[PDB]
Parts: sequence; structure tokens; C-alpha cells
Amino acid sequence: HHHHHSRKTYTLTDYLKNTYRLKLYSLRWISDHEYLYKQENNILVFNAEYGNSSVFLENSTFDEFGHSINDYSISPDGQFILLEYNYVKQWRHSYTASYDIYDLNKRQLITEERIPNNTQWVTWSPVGHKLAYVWNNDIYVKIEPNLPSYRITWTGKEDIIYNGITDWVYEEEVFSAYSALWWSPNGTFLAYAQFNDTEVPLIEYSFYSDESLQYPKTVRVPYPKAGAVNPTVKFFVVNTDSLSSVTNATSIQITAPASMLIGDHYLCDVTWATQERISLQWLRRIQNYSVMDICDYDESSGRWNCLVARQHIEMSTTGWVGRFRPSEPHFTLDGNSFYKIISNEEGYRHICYFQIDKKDCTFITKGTWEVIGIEALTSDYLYYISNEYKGMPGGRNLYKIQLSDYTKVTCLSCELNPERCQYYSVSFSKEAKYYQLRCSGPGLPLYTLHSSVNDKGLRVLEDNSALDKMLQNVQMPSKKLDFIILNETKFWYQMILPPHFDKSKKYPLLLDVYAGPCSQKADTVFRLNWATYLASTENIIVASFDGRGSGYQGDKIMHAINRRLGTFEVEDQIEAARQFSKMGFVDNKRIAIWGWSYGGYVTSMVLGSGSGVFKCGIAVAPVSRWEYYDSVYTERYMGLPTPEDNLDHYRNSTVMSRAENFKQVEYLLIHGTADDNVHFQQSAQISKALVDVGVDFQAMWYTDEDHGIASSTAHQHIYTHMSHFIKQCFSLP
Amino acid sequence: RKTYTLTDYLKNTYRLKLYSLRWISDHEYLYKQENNILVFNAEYGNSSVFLENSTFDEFGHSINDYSISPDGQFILLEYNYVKQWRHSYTASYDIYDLNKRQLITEERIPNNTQWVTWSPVGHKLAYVWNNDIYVKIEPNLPSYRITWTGKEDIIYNGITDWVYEEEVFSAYSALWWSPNGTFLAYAQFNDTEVPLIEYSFYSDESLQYPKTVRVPYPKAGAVNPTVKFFVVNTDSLSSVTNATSIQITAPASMLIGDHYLCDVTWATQERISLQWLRRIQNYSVMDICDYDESSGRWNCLVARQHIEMSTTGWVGRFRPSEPHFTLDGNSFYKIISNEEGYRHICYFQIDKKDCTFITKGTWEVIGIEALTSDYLYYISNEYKGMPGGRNLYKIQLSDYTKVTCLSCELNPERCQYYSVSFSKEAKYYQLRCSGPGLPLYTLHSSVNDKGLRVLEDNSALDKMLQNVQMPSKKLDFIILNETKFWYQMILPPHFDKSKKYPLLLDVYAGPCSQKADTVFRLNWATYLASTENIIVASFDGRGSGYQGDKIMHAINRRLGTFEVEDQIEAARQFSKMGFVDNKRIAIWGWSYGGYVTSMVLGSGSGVFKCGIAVAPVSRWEYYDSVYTERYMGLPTPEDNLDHYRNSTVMSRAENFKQVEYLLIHGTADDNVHFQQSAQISKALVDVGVDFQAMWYTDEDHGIASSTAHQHIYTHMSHFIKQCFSLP
Ligand SMILES: *[C@@H]1O[C@H](CO)[C@@H](O[C@@H]2O[C@H](CO)[C@@H](O)[C@H](O)[C@H]2NC(C)=O)[C@H](O)[C@H]1NC(C)=O
Ligand SMILES: Cn1c(=O)cc(N2CCC[C@@H](N)C2)n(Cc2ccccc2C#N)c1=O
Ligand SMILES: Cn1c(=O)cc(N2CCC[C@@H](N)C2)n(Cc2ccccc2C#N)c1=O
Repeated sequence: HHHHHSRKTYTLTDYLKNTYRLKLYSLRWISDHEYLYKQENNILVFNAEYGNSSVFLENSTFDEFGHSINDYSISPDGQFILLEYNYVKQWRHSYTASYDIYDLNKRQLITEERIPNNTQWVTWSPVGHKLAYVWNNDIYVKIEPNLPSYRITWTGKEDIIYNGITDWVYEEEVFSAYSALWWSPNGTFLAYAQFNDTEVPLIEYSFYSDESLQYPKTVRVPYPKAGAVNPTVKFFVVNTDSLSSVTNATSIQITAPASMLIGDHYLCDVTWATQERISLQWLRRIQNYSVMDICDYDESSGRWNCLVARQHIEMSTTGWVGRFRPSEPHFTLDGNSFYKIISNEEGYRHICYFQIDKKDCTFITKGTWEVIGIEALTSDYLYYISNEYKGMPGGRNLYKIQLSDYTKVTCLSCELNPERCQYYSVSFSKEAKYYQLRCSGPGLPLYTLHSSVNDKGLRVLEDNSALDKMLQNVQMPSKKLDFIILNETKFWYQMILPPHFDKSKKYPLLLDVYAGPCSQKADTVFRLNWATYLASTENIIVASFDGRGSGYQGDKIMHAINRRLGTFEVEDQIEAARQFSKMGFVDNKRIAIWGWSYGGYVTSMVLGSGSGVFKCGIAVAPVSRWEYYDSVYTERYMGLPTPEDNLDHYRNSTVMSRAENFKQVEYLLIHGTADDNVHFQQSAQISKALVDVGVDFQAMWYTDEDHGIASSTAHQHIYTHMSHFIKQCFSLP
Repeated sequence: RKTYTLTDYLKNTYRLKLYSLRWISDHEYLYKQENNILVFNAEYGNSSVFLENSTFDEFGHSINDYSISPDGQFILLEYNYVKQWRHSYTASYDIYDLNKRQLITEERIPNNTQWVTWSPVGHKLAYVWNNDIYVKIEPNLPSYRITWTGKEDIIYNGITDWVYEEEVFSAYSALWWSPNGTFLAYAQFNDTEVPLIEYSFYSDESLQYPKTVRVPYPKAGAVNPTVKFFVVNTDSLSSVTNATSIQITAPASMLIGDHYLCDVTWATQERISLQWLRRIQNYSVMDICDYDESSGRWNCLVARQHIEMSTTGWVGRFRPSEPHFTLDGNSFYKIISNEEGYRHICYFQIDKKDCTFITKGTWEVIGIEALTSDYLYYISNEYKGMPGGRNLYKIQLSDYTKVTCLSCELNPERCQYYSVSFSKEAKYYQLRCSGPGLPLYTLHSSVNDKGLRVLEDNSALDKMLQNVQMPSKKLDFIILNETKFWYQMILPPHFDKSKKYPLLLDVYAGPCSQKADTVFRLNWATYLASTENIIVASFDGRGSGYQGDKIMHAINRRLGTFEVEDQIEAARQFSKMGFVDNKRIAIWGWSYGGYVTSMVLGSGSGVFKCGIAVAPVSRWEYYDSVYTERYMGLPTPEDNLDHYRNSTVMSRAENFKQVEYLLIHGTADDNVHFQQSAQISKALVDVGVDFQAMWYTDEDHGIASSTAHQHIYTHMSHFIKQCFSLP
């Protein structure tokens, strides 16, 4: 006699075997009215207005191909499909692959002049079917799919010269992409960055590979640690229409402004404005100063000209520029002005409207909230995501502002489903006539289609009802999203609360931490994760706290840890736990902390703080000292580890110096051996320091795993392993 | 009423006193009385301060070690010691003139010297620096450069490369002076095509970017170093012309393929013996090479080659034994296995193939220790048929049936494990008894074999151990298939056989291993037995040594089979003993023992709850050629590839679901590469096995840093205690 009461919990196996699956609705806009979607491996084309679909491309087309196709890409004109196979992952975004081109009209594979194996990047022009690809660090262009390539660059050299692709740090920390190729709107010009790593030092580490490898391999990666010599960058633009088979291509260099060339600098943004106008943003190595160049194409010269009167300066007195880099501009059609997120006089990030020839911009939004991103720009409206609604920094809604009247702002997503939907992102059609809304929480994910004409809902794309159905009799956790006042400042936290939560009880608590610069761990997003299992099955509250340094709440909070990582952010996680225990439903004796990456650093710094608050903790791929980590991320917040700059705090903020204090806690330290991002080195130095003061701890290396510890088997193993560690620390049987 | 704690073991609360002497002549030896160096008269037992503590107060450096020249005119002082591999290191050197009481300051031994050796008589000095050999006739005079080919990681003159150091000579030096020092013989190793093991070295926290260590290291079936052998006449060295080094080429039977130089032994002033081993180590040849005056060359008569081979295994225990030549060098004695497969002393004439065995029986000679004109002195395990006992015997050369046990009856209850140190001409010997009681060091005179005196009786420790509840040791055998197999147990204090104790099986089980013996040890096992009331057992199964080839060769070509099964069976036999908790049996080992532990835990026997593998081999292709191939042959389709593939711990990953595993490894292990454990962990992850792990940053095979040593044992103790439900 169960009486249909929910007696199921969300278990670890549920998480690891993916029993309860979030359905997505992933589309690709090809026009201003149609999109593509995979139904049952068939590519269906969808008419956005009527909802009717036809099979665009059947799954039973490339079976004869003889290869497993990883992905595809259709040319803007709908005439060719790029088939991506032999995918081999490199870093977070980089990979190599083989490519074939299928003629969608002739219905045949192109067999002449095929894109080579081991291609590093491939991209169609934004219109028609021109191809640019990078192979062996050089850029090639095909005007037609079956025609010989034109080689654009002749200088590419493995690990040294990168043409059209980023090196390690630029991929990870600047562009969040491997691509460094930018086609102009109508595909006339192909702009590209060239990176130079000649004197960048190499991180070297063992890769053991399949057990059949007799001798381990040494992987060597140009990787600049804090203060080390950085890659240099050049920028070019080539006219693809004046290419020739008898003469080499002329790439016109756009040099960085003089303000940048006087020291180490970065290219931090490339954005085409018009057919013949490009904007470049450059960044000083000390990342409080950036210059946007705006460069026009001179017809008679065939060259590019950045008038110093169109240079725009963005700088910060309180910190670095932008959230992680200076924001991207959104140009009006004539390219004579643009909209950009910058922080205002109060430190809040808002949309500023700039004329191309004017220093002072006007802010079109304002308030004690922040604009997250500019999503679309038409001649009448600008569409943007912000956390204004209900003054919740961890919410996200789409708004549109009338360009001719800034007092006329409408929220497009706010009232659609207020209880289920408080975290939206958006996908606009080619000229913003339609948009897909994607709501991520706090309810189950919800994908809907809309016409921007009168903002009416067209249809529900995915409502996750099959999962809703599965979860009916599961004892699921809830989320509490709220704030505490500390030094008259709101600080947000979330708690994943076990089912049938009772404030009379004392629960064990796991502090799930990131706490890196511009991090946000308290939000309205619905997640099915390890925290879900721990609350649902193990009755642990999993809490996260956004303290000083956290993002989306202004620079006063964000810039608070400037030049000072390993301080207030660490301090606020500890204080959070004090506050959490003070709420009366937390077991003071069973409070734990864990994090990955920056969160691993904070976990390690907290556990070594001597606070006495935390019983135990798990650091996964943590930073241990800032000199070990990459220059662009680290120097953004820390400056240079030189005696003239910030070496003292580089030295004061290592986890190693806190080793003695680990005698008070139970510690699990986890690192993948092939971690190219935070090097295994970092945890190897933690372990050695812990051994040297005689502190016992738990450790787990993951052979050949990288920063993600993302292999199917390793993912399952680490979470199983951490689960045992937490259950044991909490005396859970 | 106190027990022997982990801290006791870790902090060496209870020391075993040694009596380390180094003989200086046929009746004098040096002893390091703490700060001082004393010369002791072996005759009278009296001492004078040979070298004071504050003599080198003004030195300004920390002296690692000293070394007196044979004639006693000069002392070599060693400092700036930097360990390399197990035997190899670098050091700075000064020579101190004992006749004058001052440091030599001209033509000094360079910094970063790889090896130094005095000639056997007088004060000539040979040394190796930047892989080349230099000789100093006088300590203050310019050194003569012998070799000009030395090159880091590539050409090694007078020093060994990684594999020869670890697996062949158990030493860094490859320099051999003739008895009166006229000739300097040396080997030359060439690692040109030997592939490099590469691993990360993290170093001090201040190192921004890790270093890649790269070491020429042949894994099983890879390209080996090649070896050449040379002899130089140090008496006719010129300061004008280059030294002429006369090559002795390996025999024709060795030059046919890959081979090793495995032994160098001078017979006389002008006769050197060389032993060479084929890469397939079941065939070796001794060369007897004579100096020719009219030639200036060395001649090795083919009719003087002595072959030593094996049909059931490899040659020697770990390598063919060394010959002990008579004074004229026309005959020699060496240990070889007889027709029953037992290792015994055979007497050879230089010019004939047949030798005569001078010892016989179902026990083995461990080593020849000295030969005089009238007696041959050897150590063996004949006494009471105990392969784990060790005694010194003398065989009357004029009559082989006249064998006297010199140590058997000295203190039969306290002392069953002897080693010995004879004086220059064997006039005296020091006996070292390692157990079963507290170690006892005694001086004797060989003319009448009487005891001169007790040197160190370890009474200071005895008085301390009075207060502690100390564990006992049982050494005994079980019968498996009509064969004795020996085991030892470290039993908790006040052992009650009506009580059930958790058991930990301490394993080595490598070929020629012996873990059951009469030696007194203060170790981790001592603490586990004394404080934790855990029985710690070791078992010598098939593959184990000192019991003949039938047992030792049992695992030939078949590593990870019979010696794995025998540890399992031993544990089954220990459970049938009635005082063992069959719910709490664990297994652990280091190196080969890590391999066997892992193999046992992945066997699916169900016998073991848990275990710890420290720096284990995981598959034989990852380990060095010399050791691995000795037993496994080559990992090729036409040799032993199939068993190489069959004998991995990775292939057993699925069975680790039944046990609790701790896998431990130093990241800078040049010997058993971290790779080996990294492959185990990956295989366990791939089948969804949860286990426990620990890397030791920058630690090598020994995991021997004071702090790492303490951390590993503390970590293992918590693991065993948790496995055993011990609070
Ligand atoms: C061995 O090493 C030490 C240190 O490198 C040498 O001593 C130094 O010699 C240099 C010569 O350039 C002087 O500048 C220093 O005054 C010396 N410093 C120390 C620490 O003593 C030494 O000379 C080297 N060679 C030998 C054979 O002694
Ligand atoms: C938890 N988390 C994340 O989820 C994502 C992060 N980032 C933020 C910066 C851009 C990328 N490198 C990803 N970071 C920043 C970071 C700090 C220190 C060491 C490693 C990383 C990384 N990847 C991060 O900490
Ligand atoms: C326990 N133990 C020892 O105590 C000594 C060992 N040896 C025996 C052979 C000569 C040296 N390499 C030392 N070996 C052999 C060995 C087998 C497999 C992997 C590593 C080693 C090592 N050092 C050994 O296992």
C-alpha cells in the first residue's frame, strides 16, 4: 500500500546513465523564415509561420558514404552541404576533421579538389557558397566547391605560426573559438588574425594513450603562463574576388593603433560593420585599456584605413575591461553608428549608443541591473537579454527597446510563463522576423517560436512533457534562490533542497563553488546534475553563493577582487556557510565544499584557510598558484607577477602556503593527467606541499583526461568516486 | 605495556645499531665512531683517532663520504652529493695529503664527477667526468684523459647507463683496476638508438613550467645499448700522446646477435676474465684474456672459453656468478647449478671444459666469500635444510668432505642469518648476524676460527624493547605437491591461536625472491602486528630463490602465472590454520610485489578483501629489457608475445569489482614508470571499478623522501585499518 506517493528518488545511476533526459530543440536559421532540425536523423526544413515541415535531407543519403558523419553545414545559398567526418578533438573548441562537399542539386559528392584530411577549420561565406578553410596552419579559399583552392597564406607552421586559427590561449581565453577567420557580410573580403608563438614557452606532459603504446608520448603546447612571453598577433584582410591562379593573394595588414603597439597587446574583437567597413578591438596586456579601431576600405588603394578620429577607447579605473573581454559592437545598417554593452557611471553594464565619429555615447538602458547581451538589431528595435525582471541577477529575459524612444521598452519573455520560465535565451532568424525562445528554468525547459512582428507565440517547439511525465512520482529536489544582506549589499545564493525539506532538521551541506571573476552560481536554471542526486537521494543541501567578484550585479561586486584573487571571494564562501548554518537547518558538523577549476582553487583556499567551518572538500582540476595558469585569464585579474606589479599577491595567494591548515579537514584532490588547461602540475604541487607538512588526504588522477574529465567512463568514475567521499565525510551509509 | 607504533617505525624510535667497518689492511679496519674516524687494530681491539671530527671544520662544505687510498697516503673527500639512479650520483671531490695535513689545490678532480676510484694498491686515481675516463698517477699532478668519446645520454665510458646500472652491475662504475693497478679495464656503453622514457618533473613550487626528464631506457623488445670493452696500461701514459686503449671484443658466439657484458673479473696482473650474456639470457660465455708483451694486446684463447648455459631458464640467479681465481689464475671456483638444479661451487681449470663440483646437496651456495691457498669460504643455506637461513662455511681445498660450519653453532637461537667481511688476506673476519634475534657483530681470526670479540651486540636496543609489546616471527613451510614452500608470519604480541586475526600478505614473488627468512626487521609489518594485531605473512612460491632451479625456473617465460597462484594458495592455506579471519585477508607489495598483488586482486579468487600495489609493473612490455627478457623472452610473435599480452593487470580490470584497491606510484619513477599505474587506473575506470589511488609528486621507485616515506605508510595504514574495520 504505497498509495501512489512518490517513493523514487533521483539516483546517481539516473545521473550517470541519463535516465531523465532534457529534450532540446536545436535549429539552424537558413533564411528569415525557415530553419533546419533533426527529427529522426532526417534533416527537416521548417517553415516558421505555418509549422509545416518537409524532409530537407533523409538520413538514408550518406549511408553509402562509408564514413561516420560528425556534423554537417549547408551553404547560405542552399546549394551545397559540407559533411564533417574523422573528427578528432584538440582543445575546448579546436579539432581537425575530414570534409566532403555534396552538391544538393546534382545530388553527388564532389570528388575533384576535395578539402584535405586534417583540416583545422572550414567556413562558408555568409552568402553564396565560397569556402575558406585552414589546413596545416594556412588559409585556403575555394570560390567553387569542385575547383582548385587558392592558398592565401604560406607562413603557417605547426605550434609557431597560426593563420586563420587561434593558438591555445586565444582559443581558450579570447575568442572561445578555434576560428580566426571573418568573412565580410557579402563574402567579398576574408579577414583573419595571424598568431605567432615563436617564443611562447611549452607546457610538456605525458600522454600514455592506448595500453599498446610502449613509450609514453610527450605532448608539447605553446602555452603562456602568467608573466611569460605571449603570442603576438597580426591582422589581415584579403579581397577574395581579386584572387588569381597565376599570382599570390595580397593580404592587406591592419596594424594595431600606436597606443597598443607600445607594449604587449591582444586582438580581442573582430566585427564587420558593412561590406567595406570592419571594427577591430585591441587590448593592452594590462587589460584595463582597449581601443576599438574602425577601418574603411579605400577603393583606389585596395587598402584599409582606420581613421584615428573613429578610434574609440574603453578603459576601467576599477578593474579590467568587459566581463571577460570588451563587448562586441552591433552596427546599424549604414555602419555609421553602433550599440555596445559598456559599464556606466554606477558600474552597471548597459547598452551605449555610439556615433562612429563621436567620443561620448548615450546610454539607452540604465538601472541597478545589467544587460547580458545584445541579441538582434533592426532599424526600429534592439533586442537584448537582461536580468532586470524582479531585480533578480540570476534571471534572464528578452526585452526590446524602441530605437527612437528609449522609454519604450517591452519585455518579450517575462510574462510568457512566469512560474516555469525565468531564464531565457534567444535565436533570431536571419533578419529577426522570427525568434525561438529557450527557457531553461526554474521549471522544465521550454522552447517556443515567435513572430517579432507583433510578438505573438507561433507554437510550442518542445515542452518536455515526456520528462514531466517521468518525474511525476520522483521525489525531486526544489531550488531556493534568494539573497543575504552583508555590508548593506545583496548577495545571492541558491540551495538545492532535498524533497520534503524540513527546517526543523539539520541537513549536511555541500557548498558547490566557482566564485571566479564574473561567475554566477545562483540562477533560475533547472539542472539535472550531481547536486540533484545528492539532495534527492542523499538528503544533502547543495548550496552555491555569489559573493564579491561574481558577475552581472555591477562592477562594485565584480571588480572587488581586482589584483586580489584568493581573497574576498574565498572569504565570502566561508561567510556564506556561516550564514547558511545560522539559518537553522544546517548541520555545523557536516559542511563540505567542492569545485572544479576556479572553484577547485577556492575549495582548496577555503579548506586551507583554518576557518574550522568545513569538515571536508573536493578540488577537481584546481589552480594552485596563479603563476601556473595562462597569461590572458590570470593577468586580467592579477596583473603581472613582477616586483613592480603584483608578485607579492601572486605569492600570497597559493594553496601550497596553506598546506599546514589542511590538518583540520578531509581533502580529495582530483586531476586529469592530460589537462592542457590547468596543468596536472598544479595539483602535483598541492600534493607535494601536503606531503611535506605530513597531511593525509585523498587523491585521484585520471589518466589522459583533460580539464573536462569528460570521457563517458571517467565522468561516471569521478562522480561515483566523489559521491563515496561525500557520503563518507557525511556518515551517510 | 606500550606497542611498537607507526610513529616508532616512521621516526626510528628503536634503532638497530650496525658495526660498519672497512678493512684497511690484513689486520686493520676503519670505524666511524660518530664524529670521528678510528683505526682499529683487529689484533688487540684498541683504537687511535685516525681522522678527527674538526679536521675539516675549515672545509666549509658538508662531507658526504670519505675514501682512503690503499697505501694510506691520501684521503679522498666527497661532497656536493647529488643522487641520480639507484647507484649513480654526482659529487665534488678534494684530495687531502695525510703525510702533510693539507688539501691538494692544484689539478683538482672536477665538480660533477660521476665516479672516482683509487687503484687497488698505492694512490693512482681513476675518475669519470662528462662520460669520459681520466687517470691521476699522483693526486696533485695533471690527469691523463683516456677517452674522448663520452657524450651525455649516449656514450658512457667507465660508467653504466640506466639498464646496466639497475639490472647488470648494480653499480654506476664500469672501471676495473688490475690487482696491482697497472691496468685500467673499462666498459663503454652506447645508447644512441635506445628510446627515451620521458616524464614530467615538477620540481620546487618556484618552477613555472615542469621539466621533461628524458632517459635512454630500453623497454622489453626495444633497441638495447651496445657494449665495448677496453683495457689501458696506466704505467705508460704519456702527457704528449693520447692513451692507447686496447679493445677486447666479445666472443664470436656473442657477436652473432644482441648481447651484454655481465661480469668483469681480474685473475692476475695480466689475465682478465669477461663474461658475456646473449640477449636471450640462457647462454653465456666466459673469456679468459691474457696480456701479450710483444703485442701490447690482449688475447682470449677460444679454447679457454667457458660456456654457462641453461635449458630450463636463464643463467645465474640474476646474472652468471663471478669466478674466484686461485693465485696463479690457472683455476677458479664459481657457483653454477648442478645437474639436480641446485647452485653449488664448481672448480674449473683454465684450460679445460669440465669442472668438478666441490659442494653438493639439496640446498644452495649463496656466495663464495674468500679463497685462500688452503680453504674456500662460502655462505649457504644448508643448515637445518632452511633455505632462509645463512651460514658461513669453509671447505678444505685438499679434501672436499672436510667442511666446517663457522657460524652455525655460535648462538644457534639468536643467529641463523650470517654475512661476513674478511680482511685483505682473510686473516680475520667480521661476522654479521641479522637474525632471528637482534643483530650481532663479532670479530674472528681465521687461523683458529676463535672469536676475538663482540663488536656490537645491540644491548641498548634490547633494553628498550623490554618495555614494548613486540611481535614474534614464525618461519615454517607448507607442502604443495610434495614440495616444501616456506612462509613467515609476523605474529601480534601475546598471540592467541583460538582467536581470529586479520591477515596481510606481504608479497614480492619475483624470480629468485625470498620473503621467508630468519632476518630480524623493524618495519611497517612490525607496527601492524604490534599495534594493529594484524598478522603479516610472506610466502615463497614457485619462482622464489635459493631452493634450486626446479622452483626458481618454474615461472620461466610465464611471469604472472604460478607465483601469482601460489600467493593465493598460500592465503588459502593460512585460512585453514584456524587463527586467520577469512573475511579480512589483504595483500600488498612494491615493484614485482605490486604486480603480483594486482594480479592476485584481479584474479577473482575471492580470497582477498583488499590490497595495495606500490609502483607495480602492469605489463611486461613497459618494463626494462634486461630484467623482463631474462624471464619473459622477447615480446614477438615468434617468441613470447602471446604471454606478454596474457600477463597484464589491465586484462583483469573487471575482477577488481570484487576487491578494494589502493594504487600508489611516484611520478618521477625512472624504474617502474608512472605509465604502468596510469594504464591500470585507466583500465579500471573503463570498466567502472572504483578504487583508491595516490601519486607521489617527483618521487621515484623508492618513494624515499623523508616526507613521502612517512606519508605513503600513514596512507597505507589508514587503508588497511579501514579495510579491516580497525578504529
Ligand atoms: C666547483 O664548484 C664551485 C661552485 O661553482 C666552484 O667555486 C666557485 O668558483 C668560482 C669560479 O668562477 C668563484 O667565482 C667562486 O668564488 C667559487 N664559489 C664557491 C661556492 O666556492 C669551484 O671552484 C668549482 N671547481 C672546483 C674543482 O673546485
Ligand atoms: C568553473 N569555470 C568554468 O566553468 C569556466 C571557466 N572559464 C571562464 C573563462 C573562459 C574559459 N577558460 C572558461 N572557468 C575559469 C577558469 C579559471 C581557472 C582555471 C581554469 C578555468 C577554466 N576553464 C571556470 O573556473
Ligand atoms: C621488490 N623488488 C626488489 O626489492 C628489488 C628488485 N630488484 C631485483 C633486480 C635488480 C634490481 N632492479 C632490484 N625487484 C625487481 C623488480 C621487478 C619489477 C619491477 C621493478 C623491480 C625493481 N626494483 C623487486 O621487485
